[PDB]
Amino acid sequence: PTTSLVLGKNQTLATIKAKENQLSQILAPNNYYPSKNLAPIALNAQDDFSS
Amino acid sequence: VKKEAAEKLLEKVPSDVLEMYKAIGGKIYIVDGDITKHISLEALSEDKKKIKD
Repeated sequence: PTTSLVLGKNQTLATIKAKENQLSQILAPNNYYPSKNLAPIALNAQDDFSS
Repeated sequence: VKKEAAEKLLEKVPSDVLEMYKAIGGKIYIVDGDITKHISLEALSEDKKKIKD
């Protein structure tokens, strides 16, 4: 996914494309990535090598 | 006779001026790691190169 962090009304902080740490191989319908018992994933990077 | 009294001539101490210069402060600058990215294929290649008749 390509997502966007936004403050306020429309003050966009950042626009981030999901990196290889954030890849989901399968997303079958009526499902979550990751599964609901597990904890959600962490997005904290800007670069393609996420440095 | 009349006593000297002695109130002294010396005032304070150098130690405050000594402490002023004694200032060390912050030194040195950031170097080495910086950021570091890098990506290209100048290291090794891959292309069909066989021999025949």
